[PDB]
Amino acid sequence: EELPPRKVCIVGAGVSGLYIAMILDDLKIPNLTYDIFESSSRTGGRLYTHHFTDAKHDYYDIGAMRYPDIPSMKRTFNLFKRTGMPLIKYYLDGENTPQLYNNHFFAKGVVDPYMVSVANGGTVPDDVVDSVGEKLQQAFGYYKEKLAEDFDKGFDELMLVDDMTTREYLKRGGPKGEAPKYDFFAIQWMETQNTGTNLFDQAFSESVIDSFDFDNPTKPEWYCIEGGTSLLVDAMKETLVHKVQNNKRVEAISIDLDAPDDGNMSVKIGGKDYSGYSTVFNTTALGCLDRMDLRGLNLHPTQADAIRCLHYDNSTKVALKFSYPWWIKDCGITCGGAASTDLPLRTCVYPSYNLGDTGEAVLLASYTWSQDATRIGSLVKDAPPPKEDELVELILQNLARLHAEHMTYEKIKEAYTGVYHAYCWANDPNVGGAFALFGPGQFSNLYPYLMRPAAGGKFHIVGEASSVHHAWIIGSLESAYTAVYQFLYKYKMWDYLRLLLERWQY
Amino acid sequence: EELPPRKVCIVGAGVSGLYIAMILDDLKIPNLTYDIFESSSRTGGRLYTHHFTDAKHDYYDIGAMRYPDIPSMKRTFNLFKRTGMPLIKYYLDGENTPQLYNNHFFAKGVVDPYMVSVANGGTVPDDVVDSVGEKLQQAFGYYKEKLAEDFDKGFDELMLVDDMTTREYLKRGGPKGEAPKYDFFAIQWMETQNTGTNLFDQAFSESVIDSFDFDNPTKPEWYCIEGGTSLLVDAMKETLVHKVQNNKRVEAISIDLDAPDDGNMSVKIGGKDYSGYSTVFNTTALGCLDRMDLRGLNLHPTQADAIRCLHYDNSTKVALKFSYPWWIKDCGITCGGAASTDLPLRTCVYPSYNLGDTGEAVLLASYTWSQDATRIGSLVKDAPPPKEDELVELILQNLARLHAEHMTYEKIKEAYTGVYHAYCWANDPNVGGAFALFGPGQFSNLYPYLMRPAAGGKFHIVGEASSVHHAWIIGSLESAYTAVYQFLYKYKMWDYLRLLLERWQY
Ligand SMILES: Cc1cc2nc3c(=O)[nH]c(=O)nc-3n(C[C@H](O)[C@H](O)[C@H](O)COP(=O)(O)OP(=O)(O)OC[C@H]3O[C@@H](n4cnc5c(N)ncnc54)[C@H](O)[C@@H]3O)c2cc1C
Ligand SMILES: Cc1cc2nc3c(=O)[nH]c(=O)nc-3n(C[C@H](O)[C@H](O)[C@H](O)COP(=O)(O)OP(=O)(O)OC[C@H]3O[C@@H](n4cnc5c(N)ncnc54)[C@H](O)[C@@H]3O)c2cc1C
Ligand SMILES: N[C@@H](CCCC[NH3+])C(=O)O
Ligand SMILES: N[C@@H](CCCC[NH3+])C(=O)O
Repeated sequence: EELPPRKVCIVGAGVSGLYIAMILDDLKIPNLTYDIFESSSRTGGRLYTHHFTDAKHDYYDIGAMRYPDIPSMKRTFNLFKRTGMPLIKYYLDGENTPQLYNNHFFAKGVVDPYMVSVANGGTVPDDVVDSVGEKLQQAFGYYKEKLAEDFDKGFDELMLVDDMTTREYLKRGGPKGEAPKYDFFAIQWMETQNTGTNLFDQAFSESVIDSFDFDNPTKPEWYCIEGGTSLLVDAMKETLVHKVQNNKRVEAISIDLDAPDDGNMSVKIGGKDYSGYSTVFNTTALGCLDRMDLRGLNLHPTQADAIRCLHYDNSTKVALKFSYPWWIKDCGITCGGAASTDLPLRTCVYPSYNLGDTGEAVLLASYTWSQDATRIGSLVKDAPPPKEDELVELILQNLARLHAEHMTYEKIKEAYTGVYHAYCWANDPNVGGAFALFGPGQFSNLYPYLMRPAAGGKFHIVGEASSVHHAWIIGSLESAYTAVYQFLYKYKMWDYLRLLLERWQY
Repeated sequence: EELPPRKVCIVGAGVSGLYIAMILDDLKIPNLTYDIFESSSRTGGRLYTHHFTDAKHDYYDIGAMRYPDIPSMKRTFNLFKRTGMPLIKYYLDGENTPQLYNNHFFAKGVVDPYMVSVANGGTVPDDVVDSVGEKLQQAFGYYKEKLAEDFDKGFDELMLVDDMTTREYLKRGGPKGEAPKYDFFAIQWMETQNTGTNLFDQAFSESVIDSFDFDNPTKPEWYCIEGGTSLLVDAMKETLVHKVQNNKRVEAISIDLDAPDDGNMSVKIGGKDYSGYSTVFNTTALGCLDRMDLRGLNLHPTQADAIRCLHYDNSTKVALKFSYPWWIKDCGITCGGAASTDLPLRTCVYPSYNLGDTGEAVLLASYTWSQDATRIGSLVKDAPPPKEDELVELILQNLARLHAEHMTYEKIKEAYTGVYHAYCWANDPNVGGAFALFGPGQFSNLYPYLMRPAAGGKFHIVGEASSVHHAWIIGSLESAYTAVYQFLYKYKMWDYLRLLLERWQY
């Protein structure tokens, strides 16, 4: 045919790298091939299901686990459709889930059940202690509703306040001082009830977008993948024309500007050079890109500074196997959902995929973020198997306190099988963190320099951090789609660019 | 004698716990004993020297390593005197140390050597790019000089602005908007040149106190301990009347309010109860205290919230052994100091304790904080020994770029012995972090509730975080001293309280 031989390089076989390869396989551009290199021995990146055994429900999702049916997520559910993903309902809110703060259980209708307000000798203002949801919907609500109208325009309006942290916004009452002003302890309590420890000190725009996703105006249903999110990776993996090359950690990316041809880019793997690429799509988390030698690409200094400085949140999960689902049978927690607490485990997630089992059951006993995750992570080994006895003992004791209304410590201990697994994303060298969670001013100042193609339009920084949808599959997918667009555009492949718009624009 | 038998419990054998025991041994209060329990098999906590071998200079300090001779540090140098510590000069600034940002070496007298300013197509304002030190001394200088006058009063005046982050202070120009206002990229560059990644998003008071310690107005000399900071632990350890009990991890602290006697406090260790304590001094980092069952102490909710929420900074060190000190012989870096860079290693510290050696030499190749430390930490194992090959390769490549003016990669590689060691404090279960580094408003709001004795004046939260001198030995020592004071006071031991003031108040 007409189009000259071209070869592109995809760095990373997570969902964004796999999506790029899937788009290319679909477009069937003549004489175009790709190599996809993955540092880990495992494919999927932050799509990661841990199977204790291959029994139907004997797993937990270490990375992505739940997906809300909202318009901005269409591209995700389209990917689920293309791959035949078996979806089931995910109960964000179930029933009878305990909530434990300051050693008091939540009680419906009671004033200050946790006894943390000034009226009971605490420091939380009485006007705040029981109206956290309402006060935050007043600080976020305008932006959240504009994000439902149209996410891109809603995002642009939110960028007018991006210089503020959530705590800053609440202390001053908006950019003009017109919204309510809150003291420290009121802001602290709103953070304690709404997110993870310290996270109101990150961007206000990120708190708004997380409220938009977890408490969307259209009260959506949630879904998960029966058999684990890694089924998606398997489906995508197997469709590929060129298989993932695992155990291939890219150490350098370069473009030879002394050579005028299309394929003048290289990557270095294990000290060996891989050359002849007309475009390199990097899909790693930014911490991994930060460690590569990128001198050969002549990046803009501020783009380089974004790679180093864009903030990543931590996250840790601990899953315990029990001989029967005691939370279902003894506590009446029959419909998924999650228990929240100021105890170290913070959040205990009841699986939505084993609701009708009666024997061995997995419990996502601890799901943490930020400093909470770093503290649990200090007791965790991501490769290995003393400090994880300490971890197990800690989780069991927190679990007994959290379910004290119906359960004793001895009974939870007796039901425990001795099988557990835990994971801390910051300790994963292939990610270096859990997911982007920008600081104040980062989305409006650093991000646009992150997203500009480099090496004369041949280098793309792709992935969840390269999107407005951090910590969601949708970000990875949009960013991947956008990079393919720029690639086609850059090489003036107008027939295939139109074909992309028809077959792949949602 | 008159005084009835009493027994106190010291949780943790770091420097604050060891100092408490040393004070008590000195006061020789009749019928008073103590137990000191340490979770680790090793004593010293964040005083931690790693000896590759027992040769005189073949070590690096994983925790504390350097001490500035300033008035607020007197108590530390007094402890050094009491224990016979061999001090030598520590060169904060040495000579010929390279600085590498945006792949350009620093050049004295050049305008924008790193080529990051707007005038060269960057984003750093031209009025900022080369005057970072001056602009920050204008934002900090007033407070730093008042801290030299008198640290306690200087600290109290700094608490009037404690609600602001450093970035907030710089974006608005002080609490009244009277100081200069800086845009994002100017603030970003000040952070890049002055501290670790993202740390201007923490408290402005903490940036001020770090500028006060590392750039004190009285331009002080710095010292380190010849043979490693762990010599201090050995000296303190050996003087104790009651030896540290290692491998004793406290899991719970309680007071039995149904029993009226002095010794009504207990701790739980390995599920066994240890009772009969008239006071418990907890000296652990707060993340460790957060994991204990403290229901038996009826803590104030806001005190509990401080334990969970006070922010900890991360820190990671990597030390490599070389067959000769090539930085001395080939690069003319003969007087210690440190090289700084935007490369992943961030800071390379040249030891001040092997300046005259010519054979095998240790290099502190990487010293990082915050998100920089988490990223290096993801390649590190704190107990164990693939990802640390990646770590070594990364450090060697960064070292070649940083010393490119006098060294090649192959030559640095050839000089490398294959012996290295690395450590990440956030991954240490016995600490859970590196050291306190408070967020906005935390020092002025959460801290005072941290410091109030609990359990009717019998429970003390002691350590560096329980002081105004975070991440310094002086904080631990002051906080320990203060807890002993309150203990004596609480039990009306007036003769021994005066004796404390005579023998131990600096
Ligand atoms: C704890 C957690 C929970 C989440 N929950 C949800 C959820 O409920 N719903 C949802 O929609 N999303 C969720 N997400 C987000 C989602 O999992 C991610 O956004 C997405 O999977 C990231 O895909 P990616 O391809 O952009 O990045 P990655 O998954 O990180 O892919 C990058 C790949 O590059 C590889 N790599 C790294 N360095 C190199 C190198 N030098 N050379 C070669 N390869 C390299 C990595 O091993 C990895 O496989 C969650 C994320 C986390 C961390
Ligand atoms: C990277 C780094 C560099 C530093 N550099 C310097 C420097 O140059 N100069 C300086 O002056 N200071 C420096 N410091 C600060 C100094 O090292 C610390 O402030 C000080 O050593 C802390 O002493 P501590 O007793 O308060 O806490 P710790 O050292 O943490 O002591 C607490 C002890 O309690 C133990 N413990 C934990 N949990 C339990 C439990 N459940 N039961 C029983 N025991 C338990 C821990 O194992 C530990 O031994 C540095 C700190 C770090 C992290
Ligand atoms: N998407 C992830 C993280 C969302 C919050 C990101 N700051 C989840 O469902 O938990
Ligand atoms: N005292 C430590 C840390 C100081 C900075 C604390 N935020 C050092 O000398 O490096």
